[PDB]
Amino acid sequence: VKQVFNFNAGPSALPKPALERAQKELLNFNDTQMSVMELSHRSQSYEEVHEQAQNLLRELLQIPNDYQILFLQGGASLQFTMLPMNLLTKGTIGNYVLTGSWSEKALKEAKLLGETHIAASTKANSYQSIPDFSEFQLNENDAYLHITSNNTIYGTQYQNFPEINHAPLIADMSSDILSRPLKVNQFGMIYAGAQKNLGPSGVTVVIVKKDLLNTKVEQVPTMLQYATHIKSDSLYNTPPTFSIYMLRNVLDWIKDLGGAEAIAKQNEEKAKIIYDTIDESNGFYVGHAEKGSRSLMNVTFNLRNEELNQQFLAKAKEQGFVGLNGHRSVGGCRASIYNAVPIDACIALRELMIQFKENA
Amino acid sequence: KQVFNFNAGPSALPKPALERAQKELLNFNDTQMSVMELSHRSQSYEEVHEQAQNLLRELLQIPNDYQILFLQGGASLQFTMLPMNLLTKGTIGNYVLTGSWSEKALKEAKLLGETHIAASTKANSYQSIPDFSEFQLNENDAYLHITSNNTIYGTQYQNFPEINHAPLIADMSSDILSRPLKVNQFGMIYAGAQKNLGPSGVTVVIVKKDLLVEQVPTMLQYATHIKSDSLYNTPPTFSIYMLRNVLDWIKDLGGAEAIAKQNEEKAKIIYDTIDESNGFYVGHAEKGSRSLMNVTFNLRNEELNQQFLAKAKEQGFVGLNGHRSVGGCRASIYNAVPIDACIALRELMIQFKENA
Ligand SMILES: *Cc1c(COP(=O)(O)O)cnc(C)c1O
Ligand SMILES: *Cc1c(COP(=O)(O)O)cnc(C)c1O
Ligand SMILES: [Cl-]
Ligand SMILES: [Cl-]
Ligand SMILES: [Cl-]
Ligand SMILES: [Cl-]
Ligand SMILES: [Mg+2]
Ligand SMILES: [Mg+2]
Ligand SMILES: [Mg+2]
Ligand SMILES: [Mg+2]
Repeated sequence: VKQVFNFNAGPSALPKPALERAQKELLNFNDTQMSVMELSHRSQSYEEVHEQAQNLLRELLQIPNDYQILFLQGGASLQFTMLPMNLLTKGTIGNYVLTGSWSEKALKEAKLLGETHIAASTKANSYQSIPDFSEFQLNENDAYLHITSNNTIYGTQYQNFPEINHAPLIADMSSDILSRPLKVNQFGMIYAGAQKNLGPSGVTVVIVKKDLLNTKVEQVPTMLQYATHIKSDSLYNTPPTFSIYMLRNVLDWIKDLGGAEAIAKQNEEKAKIIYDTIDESNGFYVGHAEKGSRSLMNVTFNLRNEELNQQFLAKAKEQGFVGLNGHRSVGGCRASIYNAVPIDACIALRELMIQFKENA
Repeated sequence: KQVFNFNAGPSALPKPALERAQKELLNFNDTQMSVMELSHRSQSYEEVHEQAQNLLRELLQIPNDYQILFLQGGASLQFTMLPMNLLTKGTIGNYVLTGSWSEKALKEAKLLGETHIAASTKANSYQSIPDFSEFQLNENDAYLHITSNNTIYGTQYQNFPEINHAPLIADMSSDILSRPLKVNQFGMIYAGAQKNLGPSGVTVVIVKKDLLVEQVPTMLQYATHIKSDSLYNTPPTFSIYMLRNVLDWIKDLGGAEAIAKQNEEKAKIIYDTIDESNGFYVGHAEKGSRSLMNVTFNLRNEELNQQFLAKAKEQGFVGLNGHRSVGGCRASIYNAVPIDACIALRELMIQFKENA
């Protein structure tokens, strides 16, 4: 039929082969004559999937053997409270770097549970940049330092990660995990809802330094202890089996295209197509982020006034573009260009942008 | 290539629901995207989300003063979320123990507050549901918690107690929407979807609105989810889509009364087989408490038990091993398990007994 270009911000485009693979075996997985959704998570067919998803992640991000990979329910949002529940102990401080709205939501949950601090923030200038690491106010009693690697709503992204030795570095990488190579040992824990760059909603990937958190925390509900899930290999209670399966399929696809290094090359190219369009528009389109902080995953911009914003977004939607409206809290536009968004979608968006500009 | 899916959780689903999912997996509702590729704030997703709630409301006849929530974390997270929200200081989380899942729920409440056992059949290894006249209730109960179907032990509430001093709360994971319900008896009902309603990944919570909060994490307040219509954060969109599909199948076959007829025939096939076996097969549950959802039984000794389960597996039956905590055999016959599978089981049971 007509064209559809999927710029949804979360859940988002999946790579076609992962969906085609799921479709073909939806009723009969691994010759069992059952859907993967109808299997016991204690079945060997399921355990294979569960283990493969872990091994693919391990290989793709080169995760060290002293880290474990958890598959949890509850979204990144549940991790906002689970993290301080496990690590924010009395006399310690949950230290946060604020670089957007998702950083503020993380902070707020820690405030419910303990002492917090703000190491650095670009909130005053509306989160157009990542603060300089030299500006980080660190405390000797910090339980951890928490960052948001990619600020989904504001379109900014860490180019690199701070060296932190006094506390574990924790990162919400929901919207850029496995979009590029990562030195995992810079961190004590990384978490990501899968629905932005790794597959479906319903599972949250948590990569954790085992010794930071494989120990029981007194007074914490069993389901809310990392230790519980580490010990049981994310099989303490029933896992989201279809979500983990789809995650596996998506990871297989990333591996098939050459891994993190190859997908970074693709992601830089798609992003360049859109930012060059903005940058050659003589101010018709204005990116929110400062150039040194531009996200490769979420491209945020405005036209010169809200009327043009609305006409542009209405024209997009009529031409088959999905998800370009900015987050409700900030307005404007947001082109989400996660791993699986195809480059011709990006070219199509550029075409749209240029004709709208020329005809305005 | 004959397979009979008696898995206990996750479990068989209706073929029409899975076929419908397969057909539109790449192109949902002519959007040219998977349901999995939609924003949860899209109208496209929002209609599915609402349709799943609407179907549950219709099928269980849920009154207007109840809200239907779709949460992550399984029934296991509800074990702690419930007392987190309702077990206020100077109140008591009161539990009726009818199996190991009851025990797991009570354990989480003990972390957070005062608990109590209203009644328990544990001493007799959970062969029955206690008499309601036996319950020990307290003026300051925050709630009375029960497990409607005791998945590991194969017993089930025939009816529910009339409780007015505190909200009645029920873990219905393994029998929700297997029969009509009087939802007004309860302040809250919860269930992982993965037994009777859908795939794993979503938990259905039916809650009396005005029943349910300083200092509880945002994600763990029922009020968060009630206020946001279970769209506070990203829901498990595909699981809710599949739940809708399963609910459409139940509606299409005639609703809660119709599925109860099927379920009672399924259970009748197995229990009759056991009762007519002259002691070769022995059911764990007392007759009066027999579950329609999980049929638990053993052969006369461990070696015959093992021989039977081996023969079963060879013949294409899946999931019949009993829970590791109790051994024996367990035939889970949730909504989507077809009558033909239970007939096959019967015939295998009869042949095995003849050939022993
Ligand atoms: C989407 C998003 C979240 C929210 O994830 P949920 O799974 O909806 O809780 C949190 N952090 C970031 C950076 C996000 O982009
Ligand atoms: C399966 C089951 C549970 C566990 O559900 P999860 O989704 O695995 O947490 C809890 N209670 C009962 C009665 C069950 O049958
Ligand atoms: Cl943000
Ligand atoms: Cl977002
Ligand atoms: Cl039980
Ligand atoms: Cl069980
Ligand atoms: Mg491959
Ligand atoms: Mg193309
Ligand atoms: Mg219909
Ligand atoms: Mg008879």
